[PDB]
Amino acid sequence: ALLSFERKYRVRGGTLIGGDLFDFWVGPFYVGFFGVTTAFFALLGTILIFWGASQQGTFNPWLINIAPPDLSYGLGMAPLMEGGLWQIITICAIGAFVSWALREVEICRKLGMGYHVPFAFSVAIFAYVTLVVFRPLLMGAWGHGFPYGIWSHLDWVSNTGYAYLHFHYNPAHMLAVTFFFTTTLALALHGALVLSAANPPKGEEVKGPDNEDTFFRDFIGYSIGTLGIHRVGLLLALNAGFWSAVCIIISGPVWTKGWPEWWNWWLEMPIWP
Amino acid sequence: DLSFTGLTDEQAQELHSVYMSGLWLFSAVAVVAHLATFIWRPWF
Amino acid sequence: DLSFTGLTDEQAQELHSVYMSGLWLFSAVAVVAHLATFIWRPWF
Amino acid sequence: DLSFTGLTDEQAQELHSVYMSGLWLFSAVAVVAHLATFIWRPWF
Amino acid sequence: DLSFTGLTDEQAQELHSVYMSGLWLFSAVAVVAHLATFIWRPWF
Amino acid sequence: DLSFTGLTDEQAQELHSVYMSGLWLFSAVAVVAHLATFIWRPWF
Amino acid sequence: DLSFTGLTDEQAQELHSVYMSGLWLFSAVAVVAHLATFIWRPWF
Amino acid sequence: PEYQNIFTQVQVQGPAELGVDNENNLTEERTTGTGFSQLIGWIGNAQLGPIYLGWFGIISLVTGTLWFNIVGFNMLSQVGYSIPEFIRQLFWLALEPPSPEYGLRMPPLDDGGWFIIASFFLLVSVISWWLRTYQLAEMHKMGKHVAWAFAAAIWLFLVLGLFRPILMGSWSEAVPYGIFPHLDWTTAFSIRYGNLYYNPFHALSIVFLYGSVLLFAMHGATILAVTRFGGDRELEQIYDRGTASERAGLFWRWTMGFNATMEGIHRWAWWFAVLTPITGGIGILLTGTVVDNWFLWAVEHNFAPDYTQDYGYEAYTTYDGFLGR
Amino acid sequence: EETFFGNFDLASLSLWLFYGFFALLIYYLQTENMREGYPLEDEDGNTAANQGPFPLPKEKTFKLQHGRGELTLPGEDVQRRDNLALRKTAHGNGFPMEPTGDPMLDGVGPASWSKRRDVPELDAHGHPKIVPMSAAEGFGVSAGTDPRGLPVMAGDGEIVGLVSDMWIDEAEQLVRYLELELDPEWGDGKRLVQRQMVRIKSDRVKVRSIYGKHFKNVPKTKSPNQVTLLEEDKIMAYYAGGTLYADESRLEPQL
Amino acid sequence: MSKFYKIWLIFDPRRVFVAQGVFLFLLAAMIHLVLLSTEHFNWFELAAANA
Amino acid sequence: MSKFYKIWLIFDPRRVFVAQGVFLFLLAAMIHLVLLSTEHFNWFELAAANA
Amino acid sequence: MSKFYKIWLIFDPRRVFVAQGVFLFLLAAMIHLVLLSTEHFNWFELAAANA
Amino acid sequence: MSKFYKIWLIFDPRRVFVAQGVFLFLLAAMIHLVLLSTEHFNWFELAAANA
Amino acid sequence: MSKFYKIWLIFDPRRVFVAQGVFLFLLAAMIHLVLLSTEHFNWFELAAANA
Ligand code: BCL
Ligand code: BCL
Ligand SMILES: CC[C@H]1c2cc3[nH]c4c(c3C)C(=O)[C@H](C(=O)OC)c4c3nc(cc4[nH]c(cc(n2)[C@@H]1C)c(C(C)=O)c4C)[C@@H](C)[C@@H]3CCC(=O)OC/C=C(\C)CCC[C@H](C)CCC[C@H](C)CCCC(C)C
Ligand SMILES: CC[C@H]1c2cc3[nH]c4c(c3C)C(=O)[C@H](C(=O)OC)c4c3nc(cc4[nH]c(cc(n2)[C@@H]1C)c(C(C)=O)c4C)[C@@H](C)[C@@H]3CCC(=O)OC/C=C(\C)CCC[C@H](C)CCC[C@H](C)CCCC(C)C
Ligand SMILES: COC(C)(C)C(=O)C/C=C(\C)CC/C=C(\C)CC/C=C(\C)CCCC/C(C)=C/CCC(C)CC/C=C(\C)CCC=C(C)C
Ligand SMILES: COC(C)(C)C(=O)C/C=C(\C)CC/C=C(\C)CC/C=C(\C)CCCC/C(C)=C/CCC(C)CC/C=C(\C)CCC=C(C)C
Ligand SMILES: COC(C)(C)C(=O)C/C=C(\C)CC/C=C(\C)CC/C=C(\C)CCCC/C(C)=C/CCC(C)CC/C=C(\C)CCC=C(C)C
Ligand SMILES: COC(C)(C)C(=O)C/C=C(\C)CC/C=C(\C)CC/C=C(\C)CCCC/C(C)=C/CCC(C)CC/C=C(\C)CCC=C(C)C
Ligand SMILES: COC(C)(C)C(=O)C/C=C(\C)CC/C=C(\C)CC/C=C(\C)CCCC/C(C)=C/CCC(C)CC/C=C(\C)CCC=C(C)C
Ligand SMILES: COC(C)(C)C(=O)C/C=C(\C)CC/C=C(\C)CC/C=C(\C)CCCC/C(C)=C/CCC(C)CC/C=C(\C)CCC=C(C)C
Ligand SMILES: COC(C)(C)C(=O)C/C=C(\C)CC/C=C(\C)CC/C=C(\C)CCCC/C(C)=C/CC[C@H](C)CC/C=C(\C)CCC=C(C)C
Ligand SMILES: COC(C)(C)C(=O)C/C=C(\C)CC/C=C(\C)CC/C=C(\C)CCCC/C(C)=C\CCC(C)CC/C=C(\C)CCC=C(C)C
Ligand SMILES: [Fe+3]
Repeated sequence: ALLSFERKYRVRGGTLIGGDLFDFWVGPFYVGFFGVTTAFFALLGTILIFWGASQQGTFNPWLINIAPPDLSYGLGMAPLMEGGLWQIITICAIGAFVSWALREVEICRKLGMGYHVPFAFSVAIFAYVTLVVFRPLLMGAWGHGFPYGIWSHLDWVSNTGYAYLHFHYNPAHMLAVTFFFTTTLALALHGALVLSAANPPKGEEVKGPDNEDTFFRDFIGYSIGTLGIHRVGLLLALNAGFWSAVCIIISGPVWTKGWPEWWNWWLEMPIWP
Repeated sequence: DLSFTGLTDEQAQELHSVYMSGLWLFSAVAVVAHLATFIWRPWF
Repeated sequence: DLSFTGLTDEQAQELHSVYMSGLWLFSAVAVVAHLATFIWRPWF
Repeated sequence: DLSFTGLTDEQAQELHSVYMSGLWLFSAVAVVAHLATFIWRPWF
Repeated sequence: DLSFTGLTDEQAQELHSVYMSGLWLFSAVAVVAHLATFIWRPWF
Repeated sequence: DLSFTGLTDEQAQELHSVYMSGLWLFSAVAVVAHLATFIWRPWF
Repeated sequence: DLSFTGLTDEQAQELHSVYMSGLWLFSAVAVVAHLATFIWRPWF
Repeated sequence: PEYQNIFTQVQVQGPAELGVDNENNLTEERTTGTGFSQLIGWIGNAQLGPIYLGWFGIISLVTGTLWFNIVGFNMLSQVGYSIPEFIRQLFWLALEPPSPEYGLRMPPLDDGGWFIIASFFLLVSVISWWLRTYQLAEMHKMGKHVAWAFAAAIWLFLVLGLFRPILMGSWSEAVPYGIFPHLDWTTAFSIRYGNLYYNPFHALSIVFLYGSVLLFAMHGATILAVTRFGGDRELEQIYDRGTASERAGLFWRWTMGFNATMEGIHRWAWWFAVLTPITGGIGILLTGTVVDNWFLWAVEHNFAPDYTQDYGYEAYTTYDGFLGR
Repeated sequence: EETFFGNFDLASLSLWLFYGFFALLIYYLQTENMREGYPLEDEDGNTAANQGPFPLPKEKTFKLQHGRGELTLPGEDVQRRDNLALRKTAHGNGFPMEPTGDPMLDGVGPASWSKRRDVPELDAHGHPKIVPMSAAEGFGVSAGTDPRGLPVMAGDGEIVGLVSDMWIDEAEQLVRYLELELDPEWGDGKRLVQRQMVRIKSDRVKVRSIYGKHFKNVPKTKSPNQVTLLEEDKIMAYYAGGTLYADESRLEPQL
Repeated sequence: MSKFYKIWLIFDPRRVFVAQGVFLFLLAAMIHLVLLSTEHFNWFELAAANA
Repeated sequence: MSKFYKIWLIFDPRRVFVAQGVFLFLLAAMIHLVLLSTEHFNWFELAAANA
Repeated sequence: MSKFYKIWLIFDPRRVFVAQGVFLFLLAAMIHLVLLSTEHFNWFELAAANA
Repeated sequence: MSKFYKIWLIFDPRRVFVAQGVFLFLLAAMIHLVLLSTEHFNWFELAAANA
Repeated sequence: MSKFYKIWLIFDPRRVFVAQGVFLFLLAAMIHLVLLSTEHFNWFELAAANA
């Protein structure tokens, strides 16, 4: 089933690899080389998770937990029932995420658009890879990654935060939190302004961009425009992701003491009496 | 005759012959390698 | 006659014949492998 | 005559015959498997 | 007459008759299963 | 007359008749079930 | 005349006359409920 | 490569836009005077000003300035009026809520009176600002979506500072006014009542915050990628559909199996953002008044994980082995 | 605090109420997004037998400015194209379509346009929104590099003409289009390019999407002072179709 | 008194009915639960500690 | 009471039927669950103890 | 009861059939799982104990 | 019933076949995995113990 | 059973073949990996211990 305007866009071509060996649709979904790889990796990972759950002893979604190996194994391969399953599932997840991004690139190419969406997804992929690959590699053990469980991956965050004592004193954490809050506020304001323009009180005509510009200059004295708001939102979200990755990567391999101690450079500058 | 790729029957036969030849050569090399490895360090 | 794909009766019969020829060979190979594995290490 | 899918009465009968044959074959295989398993390890 | 879906009366009558046949067969199988279960392990 | 849904009086009367029949059947089954339960384990 | 809903005086009269019967019946059921509850377990 | 439309290639400047008007006569209260900034013109509009001056805006400005000055002068007096030491310890100072022994009574100025006065002024300022944002939309003949989304954040603000201390019966339950001192309050609040992770409404709030950031990333990238078809003019695309909207919908339909409209994406965005403070406030209001230990609650409701291995370093290594001796 | 039954306290009741509310909200949000493009069809143009899990919404009405009337949605697809030069490559569903003639000239594929109104977009005063710079009072270049007079470079590396003017958006103070004057060897008349497909350098302007021989077939405007919505859709679709149809190597797999 | 029919000239009959249906169900549920919370009027536990 | 059929001149039956079905099933499930949290009316435990 | 067939003049059969198909399987799975959570009606543990 | 063949006048066979294949495979995998979570019916562990 | 060839009048082989190819390799990898996580059937460890 197609939308009323969809048929004229479903043309052949625009693939990075494969040609027309995989150039078709299944329902609404587009299939390609990277669709095939995505299906393989995602299905294998999910089935392996459920096999590990059956061998653990519980099928409760809240209670399933698949964990990385002990620190004494270093960077080698562990027995499959003591941490190897986590490593295999990690490999599957990385493959699946990269395949998803490349499939998005192929769809963008076929539709004649820019490649902003795959680029934006790459930052989330980068944060995940920093969490599970780069930090354990620098720290020297695969056992530093977080476990795969709905409620057990919060205990990891808690214990990792309290291992540097007071984690709110991390400056990069401060920057990331600020970016998150500002992104949410901007999204609320943008949605509200567009809806208010398009949906006036009953019996009234609709409004235009001049009206929106006037509301915000009256409200706060400045208006960013209908093109600047999208740039600003994208930049804020990407900065949030990037600084989250930086804040986690500096906690283990670069700083070892508690985070309040870091501000001693400010507290003891020579310029003070 | 049914064809989605535009090839004919004769062309498909001729291509399949060479493809089978390559497959058999690959398999023979792999068999020799597996025999040597088993002699060196046997599983099973 | 009902045909969502555009094929005729004879084309479907030919395709099914070749497909089942492939299926039976796959199954025979798997049966031989399973018998050898059971002789090596039984699971019943 | 009511038809959402565009099929006809005779086409639906012809399709249903083959569908039911496949269902019965699947069920027969499942019954034999369940009987072998019950003889191996009873659950009642 | 009033009809939100587009069917007539005869089509609705036929559809409901077949639906009722299916419901009765389902219920009969469920009843047999419940009776066997009660004989095996009685509640109440 | 007043109508927000687009029906006429006769259609509403017929619909209400069928709805009341369904409601009474549901209520009768529930009453029999409640009587059996009270005999099995009385409350009050 | 003032009418913020668009209905006429007679329509409102009939609607209220129908609504009051349902209100009275709902109240009547509640009296029989509260009369049996008191006998079972008084609260005064 | 192709132009990516992040910074404008060339800028143009004309007469300043003073704004639209109607019978409500908005021009009467507007300031005269505008400026142009070429540095911010690379990313958005360059014009600065003018602004609207009403009663609500002036009241809000005065009360907020008073709150700021009260906090600042208390912090300055707490250090001996020494300016270099005031600068040295700026991030560590605060104006502190009253002691628990005073209940809801008025405390002395030394032990929370100034805190109460500052809180009253801040509350007046915020409510006046909300009134101004409502009145402007009423006078522009537009919808009231901005006011309703500001009211959703004001709900969590009020729950944190007013409603919960009244329900618990003590003004000592509020938040201190300081930078490092309010991050100390956050951590201590989490520790005092078990683990705030196991509060299901905190988890729902996190769900909605993560989702709103994800949605803004998606929407910004998508609109920037169809700008070559004039996609940034969203209102005209709502009134008269074009190929930008069709391509934007078909991308996500072919990606994940369903899509939105040009007008319907903003409804999704509006709800995901507003649902964050609402669930957060519901979660905060239930803590201490209903539930006192969230981990024990999770144990009772059977969603706390269980661990089999042992605790302590001597089950994994040796003190000499760690030191390398 | 006490429990009504078992472990049921106020928190559990609040949680279940939120679950119900969220289900209703999800239904509402999904339904509000089905006002364009429904009902669904198959690849032959007929109504599909499957229509989904969610029923269609009720109708809403807009009131447009400058006396354009009303818009009620959902309704009939008034932006639909009539004769498409496309062909099917399979007897069933789920396979691509193949262009019949020239996809760039026929407006199919990534070269597709939608049938918008044949009138210009207006500002709050009721005037055309996009105007050539030669007829805008008090406007001028304030930063960046002025592109007027610089030569234009094609995607294959050919010089086709010079930039003669810019068309700006007066209400939002932004440049929308670049106007070119074609050399006699590469066509006649003037053409427009959207600002989002060009790169302005110190000595030239570069357009990479289409080649030198494609510049004479760019759709033209009817008037030298304004452009309608249809014309804009047709012009921008033409420029975007070249990212796939300008060269045979842009369509075949890259590997 | 007998002029109470005029209420339907101000309020729309549909939404008032919906609101009364919801409010009445919630009221009945709350009253049944508040009675269950006590000890003299709990019928499950009274039936348990009777036989 | 003879004029109760006019409710279908106000409410659309298509929405009413769906709402009623959801409400009836949820109510029945909730009552059955409440019965299973007691000790005098839990038929599974009653069967276990009886044997 | 003889006019119950008119429900198909109100509800679309395709959506109803899909919804019922999902509902019946979910209900059956829930009931089997509820049985497995008891001590008296768990047939795997019974099979283990009887052997 | 001899009129059951009319289900194909309402549902498209192409979509029903795909849904049935997915459902059947997932159900089989679920059952096979439920068996392996017990001690009495885990055939790998029984094989290990019998040696 | 003799009319099973008519499935190719419903489904195009081009989609079916890729679906089957993905499914079979997924199954093989899953089964080999499941065997490799036991003690009795892990052939790599059996070879090491036997020496
Ligand atoms: C004691 C606990 C410490 C603490 C410990 C930590 C630690 C430790 C960490 C942070 C991290 C974060 N902290 Mg902190 N933090 C604390 C208190 C707070 C508070 C607060 C008090 O209000 C806030 C607002 C935050 C918030 C934050 C963010 C700045 C950051 C979250 C990462 C992120 O969003 O990356 C988002 C990116 C991702 C990882 C998402 C990846 C997505 C992938 C690519 C896609 C998956 C697809 C999926 C499988 C598909 C499924 C759907 C299909 C249908 C199947 N912290 C306390 C004080 N904080 C985390 C961080 O920054 O790590 C990077 C972190 O590790
Ligand atoms: C050790 C720390 C505890 C913890 C303690 C808390 C506490 C305590 C709280 C949060 C709360 C929140 N937590 Mg938590 N939280 C922890 C760890 C985390 C982690 C993580 C580890 O990844 C994350 C991502 C979060 C995330 C969150 C947010 C989802 C949520 C805040 C809601 C919001 O919208 O804020 C946005 C903030 C606001 C809208 C506040 C109101 C702002 C008003 C409108 C400002 C008015 C204007 C001003 C006065 C004038 C300025 C003047 C100008 C110059 C003009 N928490 C750990 C477990 N969390 C809050 C919540 O809701 O909990 C349920 C909360 O109270
Ligand atoms: C993040 C959103 C917050 C916000 C921010 C904000 N306020 C702003 C701006 C912004 C982004 C301006 O651009 C505008 C301004 O001119 O800032 C310098 C302004 C402003 N709106 C204000 C009021 C105001 N808005 C408020 C609200 C808010 N606006 C939000 C809380 C509040 C509060 C917190 O209650 C107040 C008090 C002042 C802060 C300032 C006053 C501007 C004005 O009166 O008219 C417009 C400007 C002119 C008179 C002409 C230029 C002179 C400028 C005041 C200085 C800069 C000129 C310089 C040549 C350019 C340098 C670049 C600038 C960006 C700094
Ligand atoms: C949906 C929830 C999200 C949200 C929404 C939200 N916030 C909002 C709104 C909305 C919809 C507004 O409409 C409103 C607004 O004005 O936005 C521009 C606002 C707002 N959200 C704000 C803050 C804020 N929101 C936050 C969070 C959030 N806001 C959530 C993520 C947070 C945090 C902690 O995350 C903060 C800190 C303000 C910027 C603004 C409310 C402004 C207000 O109420 O001001 C009252 C006035 C005063 C107290 C006067 C202060 C006096 C100053 C000392 C000087 C004068 C002001 C001057 C301009 C500043 C100094 C400038 C220097 C250059 C001198
Ligand atoms: C142990 O457990 C784990 C999971 C770890 C595993 O390891 C599991 C592993 C598996 C389950 C593995 C499964 C592996 C397979 C199914 C492998 C299959 C491999 C093949 C079918 C290989 C085929 C190779 C064929 C080749 C090489 C053919 C031809 C090569 C040529 C060079 C021929 C050239 C042809 C020409 C020139 C034709 C030109 C003709 C004209 C007319 C132009
Ligand atoms: C034990 O518990 C766990 C969960 C761990 C399990 O392991 C559970 C496992 C299962 C539940 C497993 C279930 C497995 C199945 C249902 C498997 C089914 C397998 C098949 C149906 C396999 C079919 C294979 C068919 C093949 C190979 C057919 C043909 C192959 C060909 C190469 C034929 C090629 C045909 C041509 C060229 C036709 C061309 C003809 C023309 C005329 C053009
Ligand atoms: C104990 O406490 C707890 C909570 C744990 C519980 O377990 C509580 C449980 C409940 C309260 C459960 C309640 C359960 C129900 C109310 C269940 C109701 C079930 C039904 C009404 C089922 C009906 C099924 C009907 C069927 C299958 C009928 C027919 C199907 C077909 C006929 C298929 C064929 C259709 C065709 C051919 C269409 C014909 C088309 C034409 C054009 C003629
Ligand atoms: C804990 O204990 C405490 C005391 C704290 C409490 O719990 C406090 C409780 C209270 C304070 C409770 C208060 C309760 C009330 C005030 C209750 C009031 C109830 C009513 C007014 C009920 C009215 C019901 C009316 C009904 C049922 C009428 C009609 C129903 C119909 C279905 C029929 C209507 C049909 C129509 C109109 C057809 C339309 C006709 C046309 C011609 C179009
Ligand atoms: C949605 O909006 C609109 C406008 C449509 C409405 O408002 C709609 C409203 C409705 C559709 C409302 C519907 C309401 C009902 C269906 C209500 C039904 C109420 C009952 C059936 C109540 C029954 C109550 C019974 C009680 C309380 C019984 C108590 C019994 C005892 C305490 C036992 C005491 C023992 C005795 C009497 C011994 C008996 C001995 C004998 C010899 C007989
Ligand atoms: C003890 O305390 C606690 C809180 C624990 C409780 O448990 C409290 C419980 C309550 C407060 C419970 C309250 C319960 C109610 C008020 C229940 C009310 C129930 C009903 C009103 C039920 C109505 C059922 C009606 C039915 C089943 C009707 C069926 C109709 C049909 C099948 C016919 C359909 C109609 C057609 C086809 C129209 C014909 C079509 C044409 C086109 C002519
Ligand atoms: C124990 O508790 C738990 C929860 C753990 C459980 O395990 C609970 C489990 C359940 C509740 C399970 C319930 C399971 C079911 C209800 C299963 C039902 C299964 C079926 C009805 C399966 C039917 C399969 C039918 C098939 C495969 C039939 C035929 C297929 C074909 C014939 C293919 C060929 C088709 C052709 C050629 C048609 C073309 C014809 C033309 C004329 C063109
Ligand atoms: C002296 O030097 C000068 C003059 C330059 C200064 O003025 C310098 C000033 C400073 C350096 C100031 C610095 C100020 C800060 C760092 C302030 C930080 C403030 C916060 C982080 C504040 C958080 C506040 C509130 C929070 C977290 C939540 C909720 C609060 C409220 C709802 C408050 C509302 C209170 C009410 C309603 C109680 C009122 C009581 C009544 C009885 C009406
Ligand atoms: Fe937008």
